[PDB]
Amino acid sequence: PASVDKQLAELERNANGRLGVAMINTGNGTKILYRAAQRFPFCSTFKFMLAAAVLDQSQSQPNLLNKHINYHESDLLSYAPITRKNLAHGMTVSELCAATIQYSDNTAANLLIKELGGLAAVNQFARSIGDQMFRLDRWEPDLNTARPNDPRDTTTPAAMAASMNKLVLGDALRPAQRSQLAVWLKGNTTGDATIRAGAPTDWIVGDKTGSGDYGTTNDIAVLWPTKGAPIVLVVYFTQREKDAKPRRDVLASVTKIILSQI
Ligand SMILES: *C(=O)[C@@H]([C@@H]1N=C(C(=O)O)[C@@H](S[C@@H]2CN[C@H](C(=O)Nc3cccc(C(=O)O)c3)C2)[C@@H]1C)[C@@H](C)O
Repeated sequence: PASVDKQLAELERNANGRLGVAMINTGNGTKILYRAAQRFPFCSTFKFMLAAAVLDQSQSQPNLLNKHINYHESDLLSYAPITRKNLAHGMTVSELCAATIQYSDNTAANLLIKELGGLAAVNQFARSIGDQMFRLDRWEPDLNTARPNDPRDTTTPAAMAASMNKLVLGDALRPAQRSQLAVWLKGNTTGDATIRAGAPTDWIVGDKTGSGDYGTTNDIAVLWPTKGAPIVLVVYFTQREKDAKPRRDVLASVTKIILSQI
């Protein structure tokens, strides 16, 4: 809608950035799409796809979520608050999934990628749910360089929204697993300043944040409104200079703007 577009372009233009938006309203099937077929560096938002891949594996492997991983010091990375907390005792795969979603723990992500059988297992999972755009090229934290015109570690807003729709709200997973994935998202701790900040206080938000160089500022969410069906919102944003500061307020403004239309 022209009203959305103008608001989005001014926001985007005013912040000297490139913004990508896909919103799917699962109530009526209406979508709002802005640069939605263009690639953007996903940064930590990939962890959503990773947790889903693990849930997919657990469908054939019923001990998987409860498998205890005794990781070591050398697995610990600069950003690993939960895996650090639990070093002495280790963590289950389930706990690793919750920590990578809700605290964006990088050790937890790398441990789960290894559990799945490597980077290509995550991509093949994305292919298996019909996501042709998602590409994971590097482990954490290298995947967050977000360099101009570098297609490594990118997806499109449309593809990520479609995948979040199918996994959380659709039939890509079995019921126990899709329910678990929604519970993890709803317990996210990193998302207050982004899509959550832009949605009514009486709504429930389940989201995965990501950020990185070039002031990249990303958030992907399912929104549970006070009336009607759930809504999927993906927002990717990146800026001119390598050391740009993230613009979390831009994401909240996008959300405000989009939710006005529905
Ligand atoms: C993925 O986006 C990111 C994971 N997940 C995050 C998140 O969702 O909150 C981040 S970034 C967040 C905003 N700025 C800081 C940050 O950049 N911390 C940071 C980054 C790199 C290394 C280290 C470290 O060496 O300790 C810390 C928190 C969280 C790091 C990517 C970039 O890993």
